[PDB]
Amino acid sequence: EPWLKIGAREFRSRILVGIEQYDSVPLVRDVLNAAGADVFITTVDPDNRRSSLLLMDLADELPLDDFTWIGTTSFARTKESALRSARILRDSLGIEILKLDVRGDDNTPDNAGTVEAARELRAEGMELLPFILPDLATARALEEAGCAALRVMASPVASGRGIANPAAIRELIEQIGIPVVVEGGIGSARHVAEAMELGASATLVNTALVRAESPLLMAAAMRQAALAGLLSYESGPMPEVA
Amino acid sequence: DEPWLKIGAREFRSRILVGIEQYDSVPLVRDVLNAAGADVFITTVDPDNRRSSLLLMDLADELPLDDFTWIGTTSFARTKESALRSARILRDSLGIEILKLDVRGDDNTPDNAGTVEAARELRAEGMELLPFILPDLATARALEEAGCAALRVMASPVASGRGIANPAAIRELIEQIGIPVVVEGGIGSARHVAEAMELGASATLVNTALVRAESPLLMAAAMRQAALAGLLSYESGPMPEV
Ligand SMILES: [Ca+2]
Ligand SMILES: [Ca+2]
Ligand SMILES: [Ca+2]
Ligand SMILES: [Ca+2]
Ligand SMILES: [Ca+2]
Ligand SMILES: [Ca+2]
Repeated sequence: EPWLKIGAREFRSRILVGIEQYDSVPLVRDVLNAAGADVFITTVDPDNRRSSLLLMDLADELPLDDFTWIGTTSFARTKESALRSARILRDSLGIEILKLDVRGDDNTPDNAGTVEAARELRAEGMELLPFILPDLATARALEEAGCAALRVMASPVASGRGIANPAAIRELIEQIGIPVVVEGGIGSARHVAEAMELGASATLVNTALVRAESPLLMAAAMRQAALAGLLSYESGPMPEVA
Repeated sequence: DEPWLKIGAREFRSRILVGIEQYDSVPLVRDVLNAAGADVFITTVDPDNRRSSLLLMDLADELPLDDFTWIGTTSFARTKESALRSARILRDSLGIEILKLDVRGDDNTPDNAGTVEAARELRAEGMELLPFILPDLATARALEEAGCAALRVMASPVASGRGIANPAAIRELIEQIGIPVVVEGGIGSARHVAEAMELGASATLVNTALVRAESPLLMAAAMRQAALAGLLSYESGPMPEV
């Protein structure tokens, strides 16, 4: 069963791979295959209009119709950067679904700037997946604005620390009706299993896969842990686990 | 599917051991051993005891017990003396030489010094031992020197579902010890199993987490998957934690 549907596009894979830093077509093919992924992410730097790999750049390598193509605003240090990136993605590439990011000084999401940016892009009809620090009011505001799903920070980007406040994430997931994706600081498979045991619908990983000694093994490990965590969650664990 | 332990001709491959010895429901044992993907049968069979003989015969036409390595246990014994006597009877009555060795204080915690004494005495008679200890390096080293096959190491209190109380201590112990380590005690859900494997554990022994889950079958299945994901993740060389 899909855990998210946007238009005709169905999200099934429980692992999302941040590929926007990749430059190698065969590596992107392999990591996405090993993760069992069904989403392809493309970014754009608004200041020079350089893009990351397009979905079509893997036409020879992947069954493109099995991949939902979405954009991301990963160079945004401000609300204005993000909108500019978002509009380039829509107009030039025809991307309607956006992995929305607005990052503060220390590469942590700016919750206020993200909400503001999200409201402006919703007015234009873009389907959104914003990234936030786990704050209940910020999350409810984004759900009310019509965001398809939220991405909530586990720990800082590239830290591999896993899930810093599981209680806060579980609470948020319990009260928000739309799917939650756990993201940021995921280091290994156990962190993925943990996220699913909190009720997360999926996990997004990036650094874990670039910095593992064997990226494709870690990707396959994470795919498997997501299933394990999901089965664990469905099994109704003994109460003192929660 | 590499064996992580071999004793004589008997190979241990499954990464989940199920501590079934207190279960008296045949359906439960069957379903849990099947769904966990277990290959070790921890047995209390007593061939002139009517009750245990009937339970075994009941189980034997629903599970292929020939696919399992059979191992005895001393977990029902409360003193060291009783554990030694259980083990000798087990060998003489059944011809089983592999032993889940448990010597506990009245607080249901392994008694390290008593376990070591019992281990040396049973090793002098050529028994093959899997003792349970609190994570202590000197104890672990004495047990390796005595020639124990594998070490079961306590993660947290029995039946507590608290997971791994001190991961650093268990990781260090695994680094220093040349025999396989099985993490055991207080395992609550699939994420704890994944965690154990990422510390370098060769396997995990679970009991209460299955018995007390709303669906024991799903949790057993989830744990099989988590053990395999955790292994692959360990073998992939995860990024270090910042
Ligand atoms: Ca790059
Ligand atoms: Ca590039
Ligand atoms: Ca929810
Ligand atoms: Ca008897
Ligand atoms: Ca039967
Ligand atoms: Ca050895």
